[PDB]
Amino acid sequence: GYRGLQTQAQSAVTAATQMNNAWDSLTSELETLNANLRKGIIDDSFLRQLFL
Amino acid sequence: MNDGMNAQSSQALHIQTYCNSVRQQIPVDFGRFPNLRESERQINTG
Amino acid sequence: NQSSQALHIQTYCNSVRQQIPVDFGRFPNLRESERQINTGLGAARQHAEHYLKDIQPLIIRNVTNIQDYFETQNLISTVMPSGATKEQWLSA
Amino acid sequence: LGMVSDKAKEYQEVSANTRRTIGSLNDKLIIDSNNYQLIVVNLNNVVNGNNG
Repeated sequence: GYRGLQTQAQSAVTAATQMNNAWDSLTSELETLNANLRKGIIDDSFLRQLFL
Repeated sequence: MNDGMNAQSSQALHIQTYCNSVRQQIPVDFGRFPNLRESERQINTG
Repeated sequence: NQSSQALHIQTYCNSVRQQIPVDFGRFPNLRESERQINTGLGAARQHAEHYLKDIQPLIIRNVTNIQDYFETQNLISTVMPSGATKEQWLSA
Repeated sequence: LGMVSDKAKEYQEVSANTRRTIGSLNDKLIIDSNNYQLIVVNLNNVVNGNNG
């Protein structure tokens, strides 16, 4: 029974690690958009449209 | 760039797996052995 | 379910990288075995790093260039095409 | 754009928060699985002695 529970937890660990990577990716993607945005506000003409 | 990013991505998952696996490594207690008091603590710390 | 040739090697490569060195130090009869194994494992690792870091990438590059080339030169103009000199066709 | 940037920043912070939650969940599961394994080994030892 404990052995079966241990397997269930091991799988849940993989599932959780996956969810952690997913959120980490979303967080990074947001940071990139933020950086892309910020550099476009302190840009006037063509370099603004590039970052945008 | 693609070759380096991919190789790092498989490499990372391999370490990520090894990491969580080591976390599951349970501590052992030589509590029955009086002479292995230091051994148990040393092992636990490591 | 079957893998591409490259992916099969790519998997085998990373797998060999994970091959840990063993010490049969407790076993006196396995002394030569352990050293031999360790050495062979080390060499295999070298083969993989090369395959991964250089070989597969270089192969991809050459193929890509070839792909781009044939893309541009998709079909041979067997006949003198419309409004060109014979010399122009010969040069091309 | 500035408004959108601010909103994204808040969303980014929220994403980091969710990740932390996941991290805690991971640790909790890891600890559970480990304790389970420890019980299994303790039990295995009992039956492996008892059978001598």
